[PDB]
Amino acid sequence: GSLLAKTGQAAELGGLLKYVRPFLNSISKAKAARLVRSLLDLFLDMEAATGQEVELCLECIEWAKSEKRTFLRQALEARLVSLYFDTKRYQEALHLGSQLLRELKKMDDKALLVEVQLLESKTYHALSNLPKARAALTSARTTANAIYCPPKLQATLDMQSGIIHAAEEKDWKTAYSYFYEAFEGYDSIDSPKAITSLKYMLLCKIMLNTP
Amino acid sequence: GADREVQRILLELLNQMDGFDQNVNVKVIMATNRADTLDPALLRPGRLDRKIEFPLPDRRQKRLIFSTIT
Amino acid sequence: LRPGRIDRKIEFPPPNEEARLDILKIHSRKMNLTRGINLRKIAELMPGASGAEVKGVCTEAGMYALRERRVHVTQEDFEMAVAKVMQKDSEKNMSIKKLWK
Amino acid sequence: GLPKNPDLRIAQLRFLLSLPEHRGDAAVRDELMAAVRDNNMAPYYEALCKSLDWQIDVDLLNKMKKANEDELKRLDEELEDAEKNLGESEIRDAMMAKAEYLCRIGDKEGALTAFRKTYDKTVALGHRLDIVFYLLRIGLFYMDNDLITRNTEKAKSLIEEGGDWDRRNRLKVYQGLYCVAIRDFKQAAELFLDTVSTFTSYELMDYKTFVTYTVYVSMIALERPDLREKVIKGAEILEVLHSLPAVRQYLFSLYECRYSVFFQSLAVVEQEMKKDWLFAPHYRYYVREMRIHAYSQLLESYRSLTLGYMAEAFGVGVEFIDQELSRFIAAGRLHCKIDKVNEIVETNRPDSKNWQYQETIKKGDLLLNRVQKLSRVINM
Amino acid sequence: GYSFSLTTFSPSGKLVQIEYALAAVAGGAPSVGIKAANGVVLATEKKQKSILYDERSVHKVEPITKHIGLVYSGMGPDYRVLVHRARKLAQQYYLVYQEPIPTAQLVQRVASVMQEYTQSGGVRPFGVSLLICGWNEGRPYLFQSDPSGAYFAWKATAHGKNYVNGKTFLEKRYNEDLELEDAIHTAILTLKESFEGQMTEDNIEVGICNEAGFRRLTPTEVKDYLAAIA
Amino acid sequence: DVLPPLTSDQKPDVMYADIGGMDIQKQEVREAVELPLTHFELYKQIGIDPPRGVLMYGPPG
Repeated sequence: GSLLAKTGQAAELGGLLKYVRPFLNSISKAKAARLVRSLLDLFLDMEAATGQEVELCLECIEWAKSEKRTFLRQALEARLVSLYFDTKRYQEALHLGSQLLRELKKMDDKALLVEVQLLESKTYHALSNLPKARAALTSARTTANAIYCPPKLQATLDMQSGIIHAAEEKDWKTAYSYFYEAFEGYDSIDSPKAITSLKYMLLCKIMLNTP
Repeated sequence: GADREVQRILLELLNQMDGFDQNVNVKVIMATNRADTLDPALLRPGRLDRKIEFPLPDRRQKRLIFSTIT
Repeated sequence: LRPGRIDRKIEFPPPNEEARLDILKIHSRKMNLTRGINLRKIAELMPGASGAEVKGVCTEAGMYALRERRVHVTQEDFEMAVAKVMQKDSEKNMSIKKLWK
Repeated sequence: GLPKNPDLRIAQLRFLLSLPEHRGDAAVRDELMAAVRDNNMAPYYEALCKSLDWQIDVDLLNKMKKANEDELKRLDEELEDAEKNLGESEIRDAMMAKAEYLCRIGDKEGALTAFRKTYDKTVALGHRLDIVFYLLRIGLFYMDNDLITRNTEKAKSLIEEGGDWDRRNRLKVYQGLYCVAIRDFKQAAELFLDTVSTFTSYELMDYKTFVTYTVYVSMIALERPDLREKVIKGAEILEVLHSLPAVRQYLFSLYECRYSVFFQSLAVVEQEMKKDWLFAPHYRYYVREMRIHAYSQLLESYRSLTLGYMAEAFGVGVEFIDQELSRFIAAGRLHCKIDKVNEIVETNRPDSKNWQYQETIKKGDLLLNRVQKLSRVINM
Repeated sequence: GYSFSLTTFSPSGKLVQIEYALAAVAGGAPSVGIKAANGVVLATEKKQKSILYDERSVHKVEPITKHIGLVYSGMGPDYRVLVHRARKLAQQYYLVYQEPIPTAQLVQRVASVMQEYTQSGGVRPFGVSLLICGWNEGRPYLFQSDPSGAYFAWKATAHGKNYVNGKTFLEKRYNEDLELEDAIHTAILTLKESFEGQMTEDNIEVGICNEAGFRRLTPTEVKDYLAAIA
Repeated sequence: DVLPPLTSDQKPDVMYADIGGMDIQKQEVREAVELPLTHFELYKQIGIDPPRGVLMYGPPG
């Protein structure tokens, strides 16, 4: 998967992901979970948008729901909602995010619930509805307060919290500190989006009229 | 007698919580260190409207507190 | 209780299905309900209610409506209010079947 | 949700057929008769076919008529059984079914009379309001204004007893719809704004159409600060407008003083304003009013200016805008006068004290004439 | 209350000291034990006060027999004395009946000793909740015993800190036909939900009973399941 | 004539500016009490017996 992704041969993946499905069935379901997560991550992360972005995700949703790999299907749907948000499709992004929230509420999987609510807040902010984004952010905030947040998840949550607290112009210092924590986390996991936080960091100090 | 008296104290507190009449805008807030204790009868949702946590200040929050005082 | 003293006894058992229905209707009379509310299901989903906890459940549904700034309540609000007023979220595992059976 | 009886899409298509530019359009026959045969409006199809050049669908019309007769027969026998043998609840259900199908078949007199008897013998207040809502929907479907007004006041009187919140909320949308039907955009805008977040009247029409109506009425009805606070900053409005850039442009151009783009968007929106089965009778007026408002906005920040400046700002020519100001100043809608020698509009807006004095003297005559007519209570 | 003495009843019929012991339970180490279709998985955390504490020096999952694995609620020294007693009892049964001790019967004897400590006026019970995984006659068994002397059978359960979340987890994150690998994945997932802070090969330890035999996971296997997975 | 018409240091003279940035706690309590102490009549027209009790929990100081 890595060699076919980094070399741009992702056009062949449209068969490979289908070739391994009985293999994924034979081995343990969680091992197939790890392999599927790695494959989809390596696929969507590059520029390989070639007429199969949401399609392969669609038939893999179908494959997972048919095989009763429900949790794999919810994780895959969260990734699909992320892609939908990236593709500026905020309406259907809201639709899938909402129904994902409903099923995740049927269970008690807070670990993916915080990510889904985070994406909900992001897409609400993209649609200029600040109150709904704030509500989703607060719900995700409490849900994450339930558990210990990984540096990636913590950094994303703090970045969105700073973004929302900046979307309200009444205060920037709290938004500044939230961006500081997000940047610290991103640097700790060395994720590139750190620079983005580093930008918003400085933005607050420009907004605080103390350049 | 101390145990019975503290139990009557708790019961009187709950009776007053449910007993303060309408059109009175009193708010009642309780502080605690543990909150894993505390009788669920007091934690009954009919008289508890929100449960707010105040954990120890971590990074960022410690930075904000230090900046605010300094 | 000795005979020439106070004469009558009265029992107040936990409200049953019909009693829960009546308490729900009485307390939600002031509430701003919405079409699609089915209070019978909420009453069924609350076995062994204490009567006052029914006032708690309607207050909780109203509080859920309030925290979203809504002046109206729905079936979903009461349904997740049941989740908090069930009062066995702190129970059902203080080891009751054991050491007491 | 509330039932879709009568279906206002049918009314929209029939109104579209009422326009000569669309009577020659074949884009309606595919869908309208799809529902026309399903709801089986024998009276309305008979009215249509003798008025809008279309004719009998032989098998469809035959199934139409005969199914209506046999359905009414079984409904009548069930209602008779209920009234002879059952209590008021079962007869309530029976006449609900009868009136619901009678409206379903678009029989104006039959639906009117059936809902009337049902209202007369209603058990309690809860069912009273819903009948008023059915009859309001029927009145809107036929655009019978008197029925709409009487039903609106009937619903007001019945809610006066303390009706529950759901009927109160729906009454706001219905009454705003009525106010739009009667060129009362001032109250219609406030009613639509009050329920933009609580709109649940899917049976009338969809939410995006509701927000289109809302932004339409708000711009004409509300002054600029209120437009900013209640519409520009109304989060759900932007949330739905992100899916609807066409009206987002029409709003933001007026708010951001992009007047040429505003005029293009207004010329576009006049078409949907005309095609609208409810907004058409006032359409010119609406299209007129925005213009003055637009002018009144641009003239707000200037004491005087060349005609060429507004000509370029609105993307129009000097003669056209000159004629427009000629009309509007002649109507007294603008506080400006034209020096055509230099081709300069010059504002003459009264100051705060002068405007205060003018209102004082005007209301002074409007009160003193009332006193004078009240006078001669001496010597009858 | 009626807790300063162990051998007396309260007016409501409660012996308050033993629910005090149960309150000591579920305040200790979190741990989760589930029963799969084939085997039984018990997982517990290893997180000490300071990094100096070499955690491998203190195992928590202990094999009573080659077919029995044992985990506790967190009361360390009481767990040690009880596990010594359990090992000796299993040995007595193994030699008396010339057959390995049944899992249910082993739990019965352990809870019997537990009850023996629930009397007199000068002793206290071991406030430990015990999760026992075992294989008997080709059938997997997961049992839980509590300081009151009572014992029960669980398809899946958890105890320790934040145990209610583990209960809900095993309520919706479980089905009885789970494979062994997916069973260990469910166990580490509910451990992640219940525990606070990340884990590595250092921070968890797991014992699995399979019908051929029981074995405690090497920390490397513990990281294989916990890290690079889930 | 008729004339035209607090117990201790209860008035604490501390603002949210002095607060060390407990923003989440700020919002939680502000919705919990500040709106009820300011606009309890709306929460009365809801009919819910507007709020009576909230819980403060955490380490000592």
